[PDB]
Amino acid sequence: EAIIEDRRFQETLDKIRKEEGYDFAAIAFYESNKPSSPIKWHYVSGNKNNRFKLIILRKGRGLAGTVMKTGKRMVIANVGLALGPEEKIDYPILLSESLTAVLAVPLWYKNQVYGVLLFGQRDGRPLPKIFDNDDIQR
Repeated sequence: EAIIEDRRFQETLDKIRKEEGYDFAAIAFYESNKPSSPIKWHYVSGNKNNRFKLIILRKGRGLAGTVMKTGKRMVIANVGLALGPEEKIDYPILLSESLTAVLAVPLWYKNQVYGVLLFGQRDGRPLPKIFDNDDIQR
């Protein structure tokens, strides 16, 4: 039914993670149509575990929360320099996936942010070149 859409999001997420040269990628969306729904990471690629399913974010909160609020990308080129390890609790995917750099971008459909696409590095691997101009190939 909608299994055809999961396939296509998942395949596209994997391909794009590898082609872009990232250790981790994820997509967050609102959990439900209930107009005070939280946001969860629904698809992942290169995950170490499934503790990301524990993350529940309200509008404005995490990486996904903030990008969905602002409509703007968020880049942390080095998590260690940018955030005290105690403050990393505000961005819980950092902790569950051991990310040392991240890029989170909005996914747009008809001028509305419908989700957040997150790319992550581990082990101090640096972010490859962020092509400013991109597309939402969906």
